[PDB]
Amino acid sequence: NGYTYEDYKNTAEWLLSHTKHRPQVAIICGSGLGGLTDKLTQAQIFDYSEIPNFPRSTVPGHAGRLVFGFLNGRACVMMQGRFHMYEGYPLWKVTFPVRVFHLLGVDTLVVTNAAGGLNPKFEVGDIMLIRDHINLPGFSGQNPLRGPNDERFGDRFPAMSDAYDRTMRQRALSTWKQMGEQRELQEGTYVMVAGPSFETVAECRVLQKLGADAVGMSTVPEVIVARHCGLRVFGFSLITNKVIMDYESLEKANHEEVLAAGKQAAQKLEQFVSILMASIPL
Amino acid sequence: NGYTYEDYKNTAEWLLSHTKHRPQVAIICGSGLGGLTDKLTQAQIFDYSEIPNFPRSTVPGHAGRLVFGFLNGRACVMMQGRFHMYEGYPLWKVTFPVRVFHLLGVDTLVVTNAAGGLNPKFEVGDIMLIRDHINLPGFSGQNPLRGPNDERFGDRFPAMSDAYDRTMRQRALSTWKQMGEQRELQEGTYVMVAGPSFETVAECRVLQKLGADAVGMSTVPEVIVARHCGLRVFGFSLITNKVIMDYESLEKANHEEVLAAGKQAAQKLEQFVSILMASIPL
Amino acid sequence: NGYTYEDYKNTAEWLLSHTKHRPQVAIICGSGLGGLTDKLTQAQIFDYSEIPNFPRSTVPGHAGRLVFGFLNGRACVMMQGRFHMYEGYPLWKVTFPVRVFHLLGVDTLVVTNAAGGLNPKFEVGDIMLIRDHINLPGFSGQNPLRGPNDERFGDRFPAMSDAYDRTMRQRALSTWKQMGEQRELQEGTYVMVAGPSFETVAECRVLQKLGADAVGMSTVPEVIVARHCGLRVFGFSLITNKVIMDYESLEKANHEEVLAAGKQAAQKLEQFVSILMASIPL
Ligand SMILES: O=c1[nH]cnc2c(C[N@@H+]3C[C@H](CO)[C@@H](O)C3)c[nH]c12
Ligand SMILES: O=c1[nH]cnc2c(C[N@@H+]3C[C@H](CO)[C@@H](O)C3)c[nH]c12
Ligand SMILES: O=c1[nH]cnc2c(C[N@@H+]3C[C@H](CO)[C@@H](O)C3)c[nH]c12
Repeated sequence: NGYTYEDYKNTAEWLLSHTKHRPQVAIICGSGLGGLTDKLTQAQIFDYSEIPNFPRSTVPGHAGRLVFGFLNGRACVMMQGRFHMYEGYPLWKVTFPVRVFHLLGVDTLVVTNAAGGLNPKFEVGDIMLIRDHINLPGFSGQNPLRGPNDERFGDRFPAMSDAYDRTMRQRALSTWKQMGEQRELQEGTYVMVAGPSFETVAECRVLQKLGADAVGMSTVPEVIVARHCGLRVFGFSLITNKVIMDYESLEKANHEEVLAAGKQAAQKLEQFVSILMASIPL
Repeated sequence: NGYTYEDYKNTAEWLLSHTKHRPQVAIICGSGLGGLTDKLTQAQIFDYSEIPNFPRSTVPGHAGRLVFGFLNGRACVMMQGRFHMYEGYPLWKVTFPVRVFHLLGVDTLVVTNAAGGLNPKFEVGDIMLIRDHINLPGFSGQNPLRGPNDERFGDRFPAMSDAYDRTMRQRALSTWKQMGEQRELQEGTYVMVAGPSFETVAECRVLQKLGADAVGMSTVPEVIVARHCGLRVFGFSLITNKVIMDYESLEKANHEEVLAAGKQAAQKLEQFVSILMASIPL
Repeated sequence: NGYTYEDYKNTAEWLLSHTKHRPQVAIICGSGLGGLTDKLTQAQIFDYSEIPNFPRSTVPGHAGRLVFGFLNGRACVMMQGRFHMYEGYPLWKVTFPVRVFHLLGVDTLVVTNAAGGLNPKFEVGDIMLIRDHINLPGFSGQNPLRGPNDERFGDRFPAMSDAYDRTMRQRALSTWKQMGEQRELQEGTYVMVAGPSFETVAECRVLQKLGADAVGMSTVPEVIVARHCGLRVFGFSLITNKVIMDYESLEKANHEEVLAAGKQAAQKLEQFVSILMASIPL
């Protein structure tokens, strides 16, 4: 890890003194879910590039910013654009924001992402609540906590079986009932793979066999660091596509489709997250 | 990745100006399959050591060369000796040749390798056509595309479900029928593991459960980079041994046997590849 | 690998000339199993910090020492405190001791560790004999042998199917019978995961499906290097806890419990190892 405790502190103190905003809930917007930033009131923007020690974006779209403000009663801080392992960032960089959020006073982390559907019941447009995750990179050594542990953040061996807040998931099923939607709020296990290339058929079959319902290349690391911090964690995935499971199919997974699905099912998530804010304690 | 686009370009331009040969098909010879180089006509050799930016071989046999020429009508370029992750090379080095081939004008990549049999039907000597692969290293982060993506080569999120050319596999089943062989042309999923040590029984059982038919420690990376390039991909494995699946057995997997199997079933592959060249378009 | 053959040699020669002790059996004490060092007679201690080229401990407890001496007839060398991948050490550092032991004249390696139970029959306190292992980090590239192979230590492609000495496991079942214990000596497959965070429910389910009986974040690397050396290998795990397999449970895996289980079932292992020494040849 190239960051010392002081680096986290310095980044927090800098932000704290550059905004009157004191966020309680940190929200990490997934792919095509950055619209959430529009609903924040008294929205103050910060380009990642101007924040000390922040991993400087590469060239996806060169748009990486932190937006503080209020979302339906809650003082938030939103990450529009997240860092992925496939871009070359080590996990201690990818999850650097999470630790900053913690020293800023945040106690809740909401993570969202786009994902391929492994569970055959899922349909494009669906919203899967994350009850658990399978951290494939972590089994091999790619765990954001690798390296010496700093007592100030958490313990050497944090548990993850209770990573996704039971309460918040129940309250989300409610908020969705109040939404009065045709499709029900899906729920399942999110498996993380590094990517960036998409899975082959044999691979989708493996991920299915392992018991995963959705697959993506992010989130798990932020969640582990969050939990290591003491943060309350709640999150969901937007099934942007059904991963190919047979060799007869003549369709391929593509960034085009994923962005399109994020485009249409857009505002639906935005409502759900905004309304969900009320369900979050303080 | 320690290579810039220019490095690939410089290596291509260098080769291009050191040979009148303009290959269309790149062939990566697996272990004990390097004999294929003998059939090339007007064969021009290049030691890896003399090619700019090429990963310099270590000490397997210190023999690593690029052979240009013609193989049954097709202008080829053969890699006799390939780079493996277990030797310490990062994947961006292992797959460096593939990108060079592309800038040289190659549009087809034929990859061959030796492998352990996971599918109990397979027998030593068998030839498994690769219909799909399971990229275990990739799930964890060891994917040759990790790091910033260069638009000039391909897209950020290339698909792999269609990685192994459907057409070429069918035409291979034909060419094998014309071969009039006792044993049929096997076909299945190749699982890549880093090695270098051989699998334990519990591990073979895992690889079996995942649905893999053959296991090796190469290929998948070259295939991913190839596909990322736009290359047509076709390849096969020579089952050099049946991986141990029970604890009663008193036999161990060894490099001795693998080389021996490659030695006898040698020329059989050489015919198949040479004849297969005619099946490859232009 | 940052170590040259000479570094191993220099460390061996240094130890050899700083102790009259010439160990035959190397013992790696797992978590809360370091008590084994108490039974050594004519016990000579060496802090890792004073041994040339030894990975210098971080801050777990700052206690990392090598203890030479005799354990029930056998000239031993015990590692009290082992190096783990999750601390940031690359595997060539983690397993550095093993190669030193070999050049010191050791021909047997006994490895012990604490582990979570995956097999539902296992109970806290149980002692699982290791018949085989699943090396998840290794499939991805995290194998201690990665990098050039030094002929002087072993071969490029060592086998692991016969890694855990058949004979010694049988003799251990005997020694346990002579122990006259209520519970029988368990036996099974140890799966290694990098950690440091504990598994989630979905993950435990995966490890179960793969056929693992116990899970930990060590051992496999030392075993692979040992086997690569020619060392006889025998080892066991102390089931310090039953990993959570259902979402209804309200208990979490914690370092507290693991240490406690190691605390009570302590001396039981110490007897077993001490008595087992007699079963080890020479
Ligand atoms: O089929 C899939 N496999 C793996 N990840 C995704 C995702 C998630 N994100 C979306 C994004 C690519 O379009 C990349 O960062 C991965 C959507 N569909 C799939
Ligand atoms: O049983 C096996 N397990 C994993 N790989 C192989 C291979 C493939 N190559 C062959 C070569 C070792 O002999 C090394 O580079 C791996 C053949 N048999 C097996
Ligand atoms: O449930 C478990 N999962 C993974 N490893 C362990 C272990 C083994 N060691 C014990 C130690 C943590 O308490 C750390 O180095 C891992 C005990 N229980 C479990």
